[PDB]
Amino acid sequence: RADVAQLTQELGTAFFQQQQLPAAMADTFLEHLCLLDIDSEPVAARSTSIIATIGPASRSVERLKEMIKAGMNIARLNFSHGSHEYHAESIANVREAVESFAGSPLSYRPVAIALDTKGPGSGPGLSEQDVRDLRFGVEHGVDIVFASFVRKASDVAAVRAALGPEGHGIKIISKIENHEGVKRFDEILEVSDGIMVARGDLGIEIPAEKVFLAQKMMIGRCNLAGKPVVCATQMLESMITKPRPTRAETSDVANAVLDGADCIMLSGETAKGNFPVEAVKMQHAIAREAEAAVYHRQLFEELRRAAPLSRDPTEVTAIGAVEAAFKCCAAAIIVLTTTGRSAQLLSRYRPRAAVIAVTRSAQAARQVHLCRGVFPLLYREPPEAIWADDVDRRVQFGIESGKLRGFLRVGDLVIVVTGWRPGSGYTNIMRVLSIS
Amino acid sequence: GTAFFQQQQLPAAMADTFLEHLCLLDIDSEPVAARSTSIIATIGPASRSVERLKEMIKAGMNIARLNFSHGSHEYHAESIANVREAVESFAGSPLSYRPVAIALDTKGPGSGPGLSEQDVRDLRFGVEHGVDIVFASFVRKASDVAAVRAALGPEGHGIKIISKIENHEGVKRFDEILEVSDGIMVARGDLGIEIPAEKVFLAQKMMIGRCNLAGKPVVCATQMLESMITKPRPTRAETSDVANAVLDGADCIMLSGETAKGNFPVEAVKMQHAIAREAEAAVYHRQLFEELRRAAPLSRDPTEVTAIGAVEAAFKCCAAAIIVLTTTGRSAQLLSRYRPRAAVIAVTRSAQAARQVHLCRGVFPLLYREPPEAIWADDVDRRVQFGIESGKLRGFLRVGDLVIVVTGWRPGSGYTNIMRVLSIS
Amino acid sequence: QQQQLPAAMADTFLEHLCLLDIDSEPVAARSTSIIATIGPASRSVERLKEMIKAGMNIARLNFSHGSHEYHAESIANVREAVESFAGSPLSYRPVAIALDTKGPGSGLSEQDVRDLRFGVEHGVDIVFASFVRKASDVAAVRAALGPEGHGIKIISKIENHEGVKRFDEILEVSDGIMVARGDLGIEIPAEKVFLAQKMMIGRCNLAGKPVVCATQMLESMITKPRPTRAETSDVANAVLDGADCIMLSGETAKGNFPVEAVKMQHAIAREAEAAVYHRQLFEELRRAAPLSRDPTEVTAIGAVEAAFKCCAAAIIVLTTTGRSAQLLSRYRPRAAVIAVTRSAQAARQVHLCRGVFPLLYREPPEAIWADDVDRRVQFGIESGKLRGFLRVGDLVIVVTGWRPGSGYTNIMRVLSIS
Amino acid sequence: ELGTAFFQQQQLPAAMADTFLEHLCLLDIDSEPVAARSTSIIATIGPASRSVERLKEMIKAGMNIARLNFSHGSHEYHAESIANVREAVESFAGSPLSYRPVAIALDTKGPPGLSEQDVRDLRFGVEHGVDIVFASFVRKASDVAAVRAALGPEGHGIKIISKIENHEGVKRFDEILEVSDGIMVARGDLGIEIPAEKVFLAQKMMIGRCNLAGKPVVCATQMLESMITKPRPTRAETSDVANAVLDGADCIMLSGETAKGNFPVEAVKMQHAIAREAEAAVYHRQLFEELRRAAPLSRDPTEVTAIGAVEAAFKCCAAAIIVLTTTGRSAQLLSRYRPRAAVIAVTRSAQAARQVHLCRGVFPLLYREPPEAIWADDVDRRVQFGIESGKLRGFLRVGDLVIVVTGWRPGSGYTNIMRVLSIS
Ligand SMILES: O=C1c2ccccc2C(=O)c2cc(S(=O)(=O)N3CCC[C@@H](C(=O)O)C3)c(O)cc21
Ligand SMILES: O=C1c2ccccc2C(=O)c2cc(S(=O)(=O)N3CCC[C@@H](C(=O)O)C3)c(O)cc21
Ligand SMILES: O=C1c2ccccc2C(=O)c2cc(S(=O)(=O)N3CCC[C@@H](C(=O)O)C3)c(O)cc21
Ligand SMILES: O=P(O)(O)OC[C@H]1O[C@](O)(COP(=O)(O)O)[C@@H](O)[C@@H]1O
Ligand SMILES: O=P(O)(O)OC[C@H]1O[C@](O)(COP(=O)(O)O)[C@@H](O)[C@@H]1O
Ligand SMILES: O=P(O)(O)OC[C@H]1O[C@](O)(COP(=O)(O)O)[C@@H](O)[C@@H]1O
Ligand SMILES: O=P(O)(O)OC[C@H]1O[C@](O)(COP(=O)(O)O)[C@@H](O)[C@@H]1O
Ligand SMILES: O=C([O-])C(=O)[O-]
Ligand SMILES: O=C([O-])C(=O)[O-]
Ligand SMILES: O=C([O-])C(=O)[O-]
Ligand SMILES: O=C([O-])C(=O)[O-]
Ligand SMILES: [K+]
Ligand SMILES: [K+]
Ligand SMILES: [K+]
Ligand SMILES: [K+]
Ligand SMILES: [Mg+2]
Ligand SMILES: [Mg+2]
Ligand SMILES: [Mg+2]
Ligand SMILES: [Mg+2]
Repeated sequence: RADVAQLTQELGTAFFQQQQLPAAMADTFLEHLCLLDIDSEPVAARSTSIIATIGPASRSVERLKEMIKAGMNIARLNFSHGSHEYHAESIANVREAVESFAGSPLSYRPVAIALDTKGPGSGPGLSEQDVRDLRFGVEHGVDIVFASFVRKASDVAAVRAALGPEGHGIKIISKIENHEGVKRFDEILEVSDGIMVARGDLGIEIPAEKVFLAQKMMIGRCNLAGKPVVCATQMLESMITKPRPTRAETSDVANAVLDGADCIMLSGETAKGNFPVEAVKMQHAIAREAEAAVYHRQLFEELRRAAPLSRDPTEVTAIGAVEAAFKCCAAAIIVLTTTGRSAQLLSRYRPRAAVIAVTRSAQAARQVHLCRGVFPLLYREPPEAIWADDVDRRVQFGIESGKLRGFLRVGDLVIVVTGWRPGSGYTNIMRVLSIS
Repeated sequence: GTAFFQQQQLPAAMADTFLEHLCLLDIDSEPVAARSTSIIATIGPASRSVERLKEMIKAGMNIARLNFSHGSHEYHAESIANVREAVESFAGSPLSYRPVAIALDTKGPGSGPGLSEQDVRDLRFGVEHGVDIVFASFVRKASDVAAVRAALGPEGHGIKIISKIENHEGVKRFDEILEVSDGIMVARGDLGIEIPAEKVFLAQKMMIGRCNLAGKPVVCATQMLESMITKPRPTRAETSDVANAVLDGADCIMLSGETAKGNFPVEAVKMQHAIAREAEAAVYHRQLFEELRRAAPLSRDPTEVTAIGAVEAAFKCCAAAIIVLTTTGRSAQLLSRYRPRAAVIAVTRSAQAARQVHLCRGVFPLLYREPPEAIWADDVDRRVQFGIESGKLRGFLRVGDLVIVVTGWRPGSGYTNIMRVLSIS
Repeated sequence: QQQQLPAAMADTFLEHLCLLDIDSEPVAARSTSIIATIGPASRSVERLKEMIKAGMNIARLNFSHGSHEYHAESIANVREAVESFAGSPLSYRPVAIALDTKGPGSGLSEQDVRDLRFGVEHGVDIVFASFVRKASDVAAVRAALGPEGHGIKIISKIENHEGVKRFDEILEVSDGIMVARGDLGIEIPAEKVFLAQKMMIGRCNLAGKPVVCATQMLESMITKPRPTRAETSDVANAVLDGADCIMLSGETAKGNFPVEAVKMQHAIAREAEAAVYHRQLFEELRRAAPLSRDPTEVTAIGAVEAAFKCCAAAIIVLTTTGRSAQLLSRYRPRAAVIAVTRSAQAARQVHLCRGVFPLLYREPPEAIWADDVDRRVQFGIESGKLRGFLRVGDLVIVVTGWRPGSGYTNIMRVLSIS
Repeated sequence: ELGTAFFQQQQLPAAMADTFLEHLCLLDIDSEPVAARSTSIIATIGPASRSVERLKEMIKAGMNIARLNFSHGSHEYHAESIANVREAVESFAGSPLSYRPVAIALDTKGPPGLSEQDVRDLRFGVEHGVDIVFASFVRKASDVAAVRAALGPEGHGIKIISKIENHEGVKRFDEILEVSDGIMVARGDLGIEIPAEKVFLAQKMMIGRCNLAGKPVVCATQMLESMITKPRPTRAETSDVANAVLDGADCIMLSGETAKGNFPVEAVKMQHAIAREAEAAVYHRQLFEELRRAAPLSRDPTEVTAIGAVEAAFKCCAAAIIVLTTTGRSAQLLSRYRPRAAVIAVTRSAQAARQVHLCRGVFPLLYREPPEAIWADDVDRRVQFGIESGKLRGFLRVGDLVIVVTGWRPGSGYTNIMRVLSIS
C-alpha cells in the first residue's frame, strides 16, 4: 500500500481498480493470477497488432474499411494462392480503403502490407516462383515479407538478395514451420527482422503436442532479442463458419499475448471465412484484456536482468524512459523516429504506457505495427527553418493527437524521447511533461 | 548421467528467470514422468460400450463424468455398470489396476433460486449408486453447496463436492464457494455465455490460482478439443488451450462432447494425455514451489508439516516418487498442493479414496487388497513394498532411484507424521 | 575485474559475499561523507588543510564543550583552510559546518537557544540536534533558528528509547537522522544498539533522507596510530548498512592521530562502497519507492536506471537547493552524482547525501539560459576529468530542467565524454 | 493458538518481511530474544581465566570452547589449564539443567613445512585428548595435510580448523577449505598481512564460502578488545560481534579479553548477550532460500533428511529438531541450513558432544544409559531423553511440536528419517 498510497489519493481508487492494476501490484506471479478480475476493465489502447490475410472474403474496399475500423494493422497476401494480378488488385483496394481516412491524423490509421511467400517446396532453396513474387513485392512497395519455411540463415540471405537494392528497407519476418527451423532458430533470428510461429505447418512437421513448446520458446527468445514475433494459424478457426469462437480459441489468443507475441494473425478467418470483420473484432477484444493481465513487475525485472549492458544512447534512453513511465503511470511515451528503431527499443521493455511514434516516413509508420505497443503517427508538415522548432512541432503533434484521441488528458504525465541532432541514430533525451 | 538432465525440460527447469526458462524449452527434450493432470471423460453414446470404456481407461481416462442434464436414471445406472465392468476387468492384475472415479454432473437450478427438485432426486440416485464426486452445476453462493451436501444425506458424507462456476455471481462469490467446496470446476461453456467471451481466460486463471493457493482441486472444462468431435486431429488453438490449462495449474482437464458423442473419444483422451505430459515437464517448478511455500500459512498439523518436508526432500534428491499411505486421500492431497515433480504414489485400501484422489494433480492411486497383517508395522511395510512393485512395473521406478516414503505413527486416518528417504533395490 | 564487479554480478547475496575479492581494487570516488569533530587536536589551519586533503567533508563543532569564542575561532580556521584551495575551481572541495547542540539535559534549553542563534549568526549549514525524542523537539529547534536560519538542515540525534520509539514522527519532520550510539548505548542495553542502528538506517534509506552513523567508530585511534579489527569492521558495516555519513568524535577532537583517523575512514568506506550488492539494493529501493507524479522524482529514477544500463561514470545534475541530487542519491547509483550548483550553502549541505560530489560554479553567467546550462554541464565534465571521475569515451547521464529556478528538473540526457 | 505476544518476540515481525530492506526497517529493540544462544563462544584460557572457580563462572556465562594458545605458556602450564577446565566442567555433572560439555581447542604457534614445535604441540594435543586444533598460518592444502599427519595414529578424529592469517591463505582459500574441517578468520595477523581496510572483505567472503560448504567458521580477534581494561565495550565492539553473527559465523572468539584481561567473565557475558540479539535478527527467509538454491542436489539421505527437517521446523515454528548422532555429522547437516529451531543433538560420544559446539545452533546432550537390547527401544529412549532435557532446560513445553531426525538402522551414516512429534 505505501508504494501506491499518494498516487491512489491523487488518481483515485477507481483508476487503480481498472486495467488489472491490483493484479499488477502483486508481489508474486501466483498472487497476480489470484488478483485477476473480470470486472477490471481495460483502459489502454490495444497494443498487439492484428494481421489479417486478404482474400475473397475481405477483398472489397467497403469490407477493408470495416476491417481497418475493427482493428486490422497489417494486411497479409498469401502468395501460395491467387496470382500477381489478383494480389495487386487486393493491394490497391487496401491502399484505397486506408487512404479514405487520410483527412486528418486525428482519425488517420496506417496499415502495413505484407507478402507471404509460397516457399521452397521439395527444393532446398529460393524457388523461382519466390524470386518472381519477391520482385513483385518490391515493385508494389510492400512493407514486410513473411518468408515461408525458413530453415537456416542462408535462406533469409537468399530472400534479402531477391529483394535487390530497391527492397533494402523491407522487413523480413522468417516463418518457422519445421524441426530444422526450430533447431537453427538462433542463427535465423540473428539475420531476420523478426519471426512468425507458423503453427499450421509446424503442427504437421513436429508432433502437435509440442507446438506450444516451440511457440513459447520462440516468443521468449524474440522478446529477449527485442525483435518482433507473430503468433499465427487457427487462432479463431471455428469463426471461418461460426459468428462466435470456441473457449479454446479465445484462450489461445489471450495466451499468445501473455506469452509475449507482438502480433497475432488471422488466416482463413479473414481470407475465406464468413465473419472476417467479427474475427478482427474478437482478436481486438481479447488482446486488450490479455495486455492488461500481463505481469509487468516480473516481465520488466526479467527483461532488465537479461538484457546486456549497453553503450548505445538510444538503448540507454529507452530503458530510462520506460522506467520513468512506470514510476508515474505515464499515459504515453512520445518518441520521434525516422526508421522506427527508437520506438522498437522502447517496445522491447514492454511499457504499459502507449508508445506514440511520430515519423515522416510512411513506410516506418506502417512497419512499426510489428512492435507491440507502438502507435504510429505520420507527420506530413514540411520542416521548420529552426530544427529545434521542427522537433517541438512533432512532439506537439503527438500531444494534440493523444489529447483528442483518448490517450491523453489534462493532468497526465507523458515521457518524450528525442535526439540531440537530425538524422537516424541520435536519440539520447528523455523529458517528463505534464499535459495542459 | 547427462542424458537424464537433457530430458523432461530439466535445462529449462534450472533457469534463474521465467523468461530464460521459456527460452530453454526444447521440443527434443522428451517427457519421462508419468502424466499427472487427470483426464475427465464425459460418458455418452460414443463411450458407453464396455469394450470402448476399456480402451479409454488404457488411453488415460481417470474420471468418468455422468451428465445428468441428459438421460434418465436407468441410462445413468447402465453407464455406471458399464464403467465398473470395464474398470474391474483389469482387477486380476493388482500391480497395474487403475481406479476410475465416477462423477455425477447435476442438471442445475434452471430459473430457480437454488436446489432443484430434480437435483434432489439425482443426488439421492448418486448416493444410492455410490458415486465418488458431484460436479454441482451453477453454484452461485456458499448456501448452494450446503444444499447439495444436505441432499446427499448422512450416507453421502464422503462424496466430494466440486462446485461449477458458470456465471458472474459464482466468480464474484468465488472465495465463499471455495471455502465450503472440496474443489472447483471452471465450466467455460456457460461462463463464456454469462460473461463476455474475451474475459473467460481471466476467470479461469484467477480460479486456478486461488485453488492452487488453497490446496484444493480445480478442473478446466469445455471445448478443449472441440473440433475432435468430428475431426481426427485438433486445431492449434485446442492443443494450446490444453497445454495452457496445465501450465495455469489445473489439477484436471475435461472432455465433454469429444467423448460423450463424438467420433474420436479414445483419440481425444490420447491427445489430452500427450499434451498434459509435455506441459507438466514445461512447468517452472523453481518459481512455483517457492511461491506455494511462501504463500502457504504456518501449520501445527503434522500431516501438513510432514508433506512440505517430504516435497522439499523430494526436490533435493530428484526423487522418482513420494510413496504415501492414505485412508481418506488427505495425506496425498497435502503432498500434491506443493506441486512436487516426483509422482505421489498413494497406497490405500479404500476403493473410494483411490478413485477420488484422481482430483489431485500428480497423485497415482494404488488400491491395496490384501487383508491386514497382525503386526501393524509389517502391514505398513507390505503396502510400501506394493507401492514400489507397482511403481517398478508401471515405469515410475527403477533400482537405484531415491524415493520419499510418507507414513504415520498409528492406524487410522489423521496420523501421518513420518518422512523417510529410501533407495530402491 | 576492479570495484568488486564479479561480486556485483552475483545472482544471490550469498554468492555476492563468496565473490568478494581483496585484490579487486576500488576505482570509484569515496561516496560516504566523513564528519570530523573539530577540537584542540584539529583546530589549526595547517592541520585542517591536511584533514580536508585526507577526506573531511563536514566539520562538527560540539557545543557540549568549549565556548562561543572558541567555536567561532575553529569555524574561522575551517573557512580559512577551505578557501586556501579556491584558486583552483575545478578541484575546490566545499566543507560543511555543523553545530552539535548540548541538549535538553534534565524541552529546548536556554543554552541551546543561544547556541542555535550563534549558528545562524555564523552561517552554519547543519544542526545536529541532541536528544530528539519527539516531533515537537524538532519544531522547537526550527523556531530557535528563526527566519534567517530557514535553510539550515536539521539532523535529529536519536540517543534514547523514546527517540527510537517515536522515530517515524521525528524522521517525518527532520532533514535527516544521526544514530548517536554513545548515549544510545547507555540509554538502552548496549547489545541492542546494532538493532536501532540498522532499523534507523533502513528507514532513512526508504525515506530518501540522510543518516549518520556516529561514535566510537575508530575509538582506539585517540591514542593508537592503527585501529582495532572491530573498529575497521564497524566502519565498513555502517557503510554496508546504508549510512550516508560516518563520524569521528574524540578521534579528531582530542586524539593524537586526527588526520590518520580521517584517512582510515576514507580507506574503509571506499572498500565497503564497492562491496555494496547494488543488484538487490537498487531493486529493493526501486520497488519500495512510491509511485510519483513529481517530474524530479520521475527523472531521478530514469537517470539512475540509465546509469546502471551503460555503467555511466557519473550523473551530472544541476541543482539550486540540492534536491535533484538528493533524489538521485536515494537510489544509490554506482555512478558518482556530480552536483553543479551556484549556491555555496547547497554545495556544503549536499555532503549529507551519499554519492553526491558538489561542484561550486563560479564562472561568468551566459546571456542565453540554454548556453548557461550547457556551460555548467561542461564545467561538471572538466572538473570530473581533472578529479579522475571521467575519461574520454565514458558515458555520463546529465540531469537538467526545462526552465530556470528550483523544482523544474524533468530532463535526462545520455552524453559521450569528449 | 500461539498468541500475538509470541509473534512480537524474537524479531518475528522482521522475519516475515518480503525484502531485506523491510526486514531491517522492522527490527525492534523491544522484541526480546526467546531462543537459546546458538553461536558458540570460544574463550582463550590464560592467567586471568585459569582457576577452577573462574572457569566455573565462565562456563555459567556461556563459554563453549576453551582455547589454549601454544604461542605462549608451556606444555606443563597448558596441561594444568586443561585439567582445570575439565574439573570445572565436571563440577556440574550432578545437575542435568547445569551440565554442559566444553570443547578443548589447541591453537598452534605456527610455521618450509610444519615447525618442530608444532609437531610436539600437536602430539601433546593428541596425548591430552584435545577436540580441536586451530592451525596457525595455513597458506595451502599441504599445510593442512601436514597438520593431519602430525595428529599421529590416535588423533584422526580431532577437528582441524585452518586459521587464515595472510594473503596466500585468502587466495588459496578454496583448496584450504576443501581439506579442512573449518576455518578461523584470524583478523589480528590478517590485518597486518593485508591492508587493514580489506579485512572485512576477507571475513565476509570466508564466512559466506564456509556457510555454502556447510563447514564451521570462527570470527576471531579484537571483538571486545577494550574489555581487556574496561568493564564495558565500545559501540564498534558490540557492532562487530553482532555483525560477525549476521555475516554467518558459527563461533565467535575472545583472546586477550579472557586470557589476560581484567573482565574475562564480563567479556563472555557480553558476547552471549549480543549473539542472542543478532541471531533473532537473522533474515531466515532469504538465508534459507539462498542456502537451498546454492546447495547442489544430493543423493545422500542425511543431507536430504536434513533439508526436509529444517523446512518442516520452519513450517510449524518447531521448538527444536532432536537428532541422534554418533559423529555429529547429522547435526552439522541440519545446522548448515540455519534453522531457527535449536538442534538438540543426542549422542553417546563425549568427543562428538564437545566438537558439535563448532556448528551454530547445535546443543549437545551426552547420553550414557546402557544400550537397550531392542534397537527401536534404545532409539525411543534417546528421543525421550532429548525431549525431557529440552523441557528441563526451557526449550520445550507440552503441546509444542518438535522434529525428530533418526536413521533406519544403527551405526553412523544412515540418517534418513524425519518425524513430526507433539510433546506430551
Ligand atoms: O490468397 C488467397 C486466395 C486468392 C485467390 C482465390 C482464393 C484465395 C483463398 O481462398 C485463400 C485462402 C487462404 S486460407 O483460407 O488461409 N487457406 C485455405 C486452405 C489452404 C491454406 C494454406 O495455405 O495451407 C490457406 C489464404 O491464406 C489465402 C487465400
Ligand atoms: O569541542 C571540544 C573542545 C572544546 C574546547 C576544549 C576542549 C574540547 C575537547 O576536548 C572536545 C572533546 C570532544 S570528545 O573527545 O569527542 N569527547 C570528550 C569526552 C566527552 C565526550 C562527550 O561529549 O560525551 C566528548 C568533543 O566532542 C568536543 C570537544
Ligand atoms: O596462554 C597464554 C598465557 C600463558 C602463560 C602466561 C601468560 C599467557 C598470556 O598472557 C596469554 C595472552 C594471550 S593474548 O592476550 O591473546 N595475547 C596478547 C599478547 C600476545 C598476543 C599474540 O599472541 O599475538 C595475544 C594469549 O593468546 C594466550 C596467553
Ligand atoms: O529512431 P531513429 O530511426 O534513430 O530516429 C530518431 C531520430 O529522430 C530525431 O529525434 C529527429 O530527427 P529528424 O529531425 O531527422 O526527423 C533525431 O534526433 C533522432 O536521431
Ligand atoms: O491420509 P489419511 O487419511 O490421514 O491417512 C493416513 C493414515 O494412513 C496410515 O499411514 C496407515 O494407517 P492404516 O494402517 O489404518 O491404513 C496411518 O498411520 C495414517 O494416519
Ligand atoms: O535541485 P533543484 O533545487 O530543484 O534545482 C534544479 C534546477 O536547476 C536547473 O537545472 C537550472 O536552474 P538555474 O538555471 O536557475 O540554476 C533548473 O532547470 C532546475 O529546476
Ligand atoms: O550423524 P551420524 O554420525 O551419522 O549418526 C547418525 C546415526 O544415528 C542413528 O540415528 C542412531 O544410531 P545408533 O543407534 O547406532 O546410535 C542412526 O540410525 C544414524 O545413522
Ligand atoms: O504457413 C503458415 O502460415 C502456417 O503453416 O501456419
Ligand atoms: O457445464 C459445463 O461443463 C459448462 O458450462 O462448461
Ligand atoms: O552525542 C553523540 O554523538 C552520542 O551520544 O553518541
Ligand atoms: O592468531 C590469531 O588468532 C590472529 O592472528 O588473529
Ligand atoms: K504461404
Ligand atoms: K450438467
Ligand atoms: K553535543
Ligand atoms: K597461536
Ligand atoms: Mg505454412
Ligand atoms: Mg454448464
Ligand atoms: Mg550524545
Ligand atoms: Mg595470528
